[PDB]
Parts: sequence; structure tokens; C-alpha cells
Amino acid sequence: ESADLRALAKHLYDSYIKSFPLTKAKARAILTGSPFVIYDMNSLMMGEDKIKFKHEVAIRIFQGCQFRSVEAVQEITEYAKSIPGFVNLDLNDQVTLLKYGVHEIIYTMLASLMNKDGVLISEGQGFMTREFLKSLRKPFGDFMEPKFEFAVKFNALELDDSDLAIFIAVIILSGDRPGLLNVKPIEDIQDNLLQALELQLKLNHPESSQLFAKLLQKMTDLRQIVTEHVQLLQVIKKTHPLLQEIYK
Amino acid sequence: ESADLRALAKHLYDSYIKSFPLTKAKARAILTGKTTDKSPFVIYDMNSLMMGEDKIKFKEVAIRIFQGCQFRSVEAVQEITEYAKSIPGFVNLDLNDQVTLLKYGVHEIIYTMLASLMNKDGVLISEGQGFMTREFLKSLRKPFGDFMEPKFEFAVKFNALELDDSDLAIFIAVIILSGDRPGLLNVKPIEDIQDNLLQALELQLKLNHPESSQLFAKLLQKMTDLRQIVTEHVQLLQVIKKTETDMSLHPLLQEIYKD
Ligand SMILES: COc1ccc(C(=O)n2c(C)c(Cc3cccc(O[C@@H](C)C(=O)O)c3)c3cc(OC(F)(F)F)ccc32)cc1
Ligand SMILES: COc1ccc(C(=O)n2c(C)c(Cc3cccc(O[C@@H](C)C(=O)O)c3)c3cc(OC(F)(F)F)ccc32)cc1
Repeated sequence: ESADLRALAKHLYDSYIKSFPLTKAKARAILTGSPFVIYDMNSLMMGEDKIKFKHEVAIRIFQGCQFRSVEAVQEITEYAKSIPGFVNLDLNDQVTLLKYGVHEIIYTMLASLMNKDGVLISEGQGFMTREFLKSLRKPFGDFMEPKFEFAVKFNALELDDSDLAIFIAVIILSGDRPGLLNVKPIEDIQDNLLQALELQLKLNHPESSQLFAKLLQKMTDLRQIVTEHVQLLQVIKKTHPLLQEIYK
Repeated sequence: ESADLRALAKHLYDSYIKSFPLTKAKARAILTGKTTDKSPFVIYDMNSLMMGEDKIKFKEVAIRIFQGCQFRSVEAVQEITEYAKSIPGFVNLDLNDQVTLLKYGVHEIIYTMLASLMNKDGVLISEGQGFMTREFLKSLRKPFGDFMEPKFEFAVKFNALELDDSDLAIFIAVIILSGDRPGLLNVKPIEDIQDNLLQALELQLKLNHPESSQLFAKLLQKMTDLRQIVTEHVQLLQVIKKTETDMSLHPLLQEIYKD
């Protein structure tokens, strides 16, 4: 019934607002008419004075990137549990859906903070030019570049938060994660989410044909770059004890 | 609102179940004979000890008891570290403090979780499939004949409170979020979180144990016992480092063992 799908869509959007402090609406405002910009080395070390952070440079930026991801994982976990029927699944399965899902969702939402020329950082207090990041030493200079390419493609679909809120729910409820014990309910929820997302895209983007389909195709792009992302970390194993424990 | 607190109690229980595979519930079942779980091999002498390698999954004996148990400590730290990240606000804190809160919280959380595996006669070992008796341990060599006994005495006193895993989960969190740790940069946001956790604990206790007069207060005092356990532990550890310089401490434990 289209009435309840519209309710599901509003429920998730409200939960997403609570779970994610820096919305896409907010990020896009900041990128388009003031956050300190980081375009080279001098601007960076200036930027710890302006925007306060935690305790060489290529590695320091990589690491602080992990910090944020751990922060992100908690936001996604908290959002995940507001998905109807999620907490009711077998606890191991919830843990399995998150394990394989948080990456795909992080890159999805990193797209909201990026454009052609760089990426907002630190709750949007900052902006890191895309040029400075590729200026970084091999292989560091090559880490965020593949994401920039995915983001600009992805942002071309002109999704808003209310779209993204359902979309990422769909990501979490993937019935093909290894090690799932009871896939019936997982796929039951996903189809519901898929319905809500199909209607949402229609009402919210009437003039955009088959956007639903085009969006589902991007989940190919996501899983590809997630694979390629883990293998890029697994050439930086070619490189505290509690810190490595907090970030494993 | 009470409703915000129950929600926090549930979230914490939920992560606790996800991060610690041997709950107190599983452990009380093994320790009584419940047919939800199968029965442990008991070790009480060197002979029983020695078929236990054939029986249950796993250099003289008292040393590699201490070594086996040592690597078990490491795994626990990882789980507590895993648990800590689920604590609303913990990973947003300053990174130097996160390390700080772990550095001091972790042993107070071990002996709390280790109590779950103990009775007045011994301790489950090897994920539950073993049971090493108190006496056997107390009878080990001159230095290694005093490791476990104080944790036994705490565990006996502590298990008196009759907490379950859903209580422990909040209380384990209150331990981590201790602003009074040495070297904390921003004590203040730490204490807004603990202030909240303690509110959650209070409610959870009053509801889960509606007859246990002052369980909350009584439970906060048990943090006193915990801190004394850690100090006797650490100093007795430096004996071993000097008795047996052939013996190595795992680095993650060695870093926690600072100050
Ligand atoms: C809910 O999902 C997200 C929440 C936060 C963020 C976020 O702020 N990030 C930003 C701005 C970034 C980009 C970035 C670049 C340089 C330093 C960064 O760390 C600090 C400055 C920070 O952003 O707080 C962050 C980011 C990277 C991340 O790891 C990666 F995706 F690469 F696997 C994860 C989250 C990241 C992204 C997704
Ligand atoms: C809350 O997290 C945990 C706390 C304790 C344990 C745990 O299993 N332990 C057990 C059963 C023990 C008890 C024990 C005694 C002898 C050998 C042991 O190790 C092997 C043989 C095993 O566990 O199978 C384990 C234990 C001891 C520890 O070191 C100490 F803190 F005491 F210095 C640490 C953890 C220990 C696991 C998780």
C-alpha cells in the first residue's frame, strides 16, 4: 500500500537526520555559498590551529581518516537499528549486515561531502582540495582519487537525504552477505525498502526516468571500489598498541 | 525520560552480547549442570592437567598456565576495546583520551568479567570446556601461587550481588567512562557520558532487581575492590619479569602496563 511506503520513507528520513549530524543538504550549502580550505602544506598545518583535531603528513591524514570512519560506523549502527525489523533479526545476522555494509555506506555518504575539487572534512569545518590529496606520496596520493570519480558520477543523480535515507537502508539489508543465518526476513525487509525507494524516487524525481534502476546499478560501482579499497589498505600493511586495537 | 535510559540499556546489552562470547548466562549454565550446555573437564592436579590437552582445546606447568592465560587476556582486551566503541560517545572523544580510558579501564573490566566465570571453587577455562579448581591454582609455585587467589576473593564477594549480563553491560561501560583517570585531556565530556551511563545503571538496577536495596550504591563501591586488585596484580607482575627474564609479555599488555 502506497500509504505505508510513504510512512516508511518518512520514518527512515527522520531517523537519518538524527543519526547523521552533517546531512547532504547541509554539506551542499557549505560547498555552494566559511570552511577553512586545505590546498597545500602550509594551509594544512595552519588548519590544526583553526580546526582542532587529534594527535609525517601523508600518514597523518590517512590515519585521521580512519578515526572518522570509526565515528561513521557508530552513526550507521545507530541508524541501522531504526530500520523496522532490523533489531528483530538474529544478532549474528545484524552484526553480519553491518560488517559488510558500513563500507558501502561510508562511500555513499562521502559522496555527499565531495565535489570535483575536494571534500569537506571535520563536520564541514574544512575542505580538502582534491589536488592536494593526489599531491600526496605514493600510494597515499592515489587513495581518495578513485572515490572522487565515484562521487562525481554518483552525485550526478542529484539524490537528496530523503532518497539516501531509504537507499542506505537497502544497502544494509543485503541478503547476500557471507555468513547470514536467516535470509528470509533480511530479504523480506529489503523488498519493502525497495518498494519505498521506488516510490520515493518517483514522487521526488518525476522527470528522472528509471532513476531507481540507475541507482541500483551504482551498487555495482560501490562494491567494486570497496573491494579495491580494502586491497589498497592491504598494501599499507607494509608499514599505538591500543590505537591499532581501536582501529582494526 | 526513563524511556531514553531503557533504550541506552538495551543498546549496551545488545553490544555486550555481540562483543563477549562467554556471557555470565552461558557461564552459570555450564557451572551448574544445565542441559543448555555440556559439562567441563575439571583440572585439580598435574595429572588431570595433562590429559586436558587431549580433552579440551588449549616449559613447566605453572609458567605456561600463566602464558596461556596471558594470551587469553589479550583477546579480552580486544573484546572490551570492541565493546567500548559501541558506547555512545566513546569514539567521538579525543583520541588520546580513548587510549587513556582503555589503558586503565581494561583490567577493571577483566576482573569483572572473570568473576562471571568463577565460583567459590574454581574458574571456567578454555571458553567453558574446562574448569580449573581454586586449590590447584593456589598450590602453584612460590610466585604463581598468588596470581588468581585475590581475583577469587573479589569474584566471590562480587558475585554476591547477583548481577546478570544486562546489568554488567551498563556497569562495564561506567568503568570505561571514568573521568578520574590520570592524564585525561578533556575530563568533562567523559563525565557527561558517565553521568548518563550511571543514570542508566540506576534505572536498570531498580527495575531488574526491584528488591535489592541499594544495589546501585553497593555496586559502585565494588569499583574500590577492583582498583586494589589491579595494583596487587601489576606489582606481582614485575616479580615475574624479574624472576624469569626468559619470559615475554605480549606488547599490547605491556603498553596497557604503563605509568
Ligand atoms: C556516515 O558516513 C560518513 C560519516 C562521516 C564521513 C566523513 O566525515 N569523512 C570525511 C569527511 C572523509 C574524508 C577525509 C579526508 C581527510 C581526513 C579526514 O579525516 C578528518 C579530517 C575528518 O574528516 O574528520 C577525512 C572520510 C573518510 C573516511 O574513510 C574512507 F572513506 F576513506 F574510508 C570515512 C569518513 C570520512 C564520511 C561518511
Ligand atoms: C571480560 O573479558 C574477559 C575476562 C576474562 C576472560 C578469561 O577467559 N579468563 C579466564 C577464564 C582466566 C582464568 C584462567 C586461568 C588459567 C588459564 C587460563 O587460560 C587458558 C588456560 C584458558 O582460558 O583456556 C585462564 C583469565 C585470566 C586472565 O588474566 C588475569 F587477568 F587474570 F590476569 C584474563 C582472562 C581470563 C575472558 C574475557
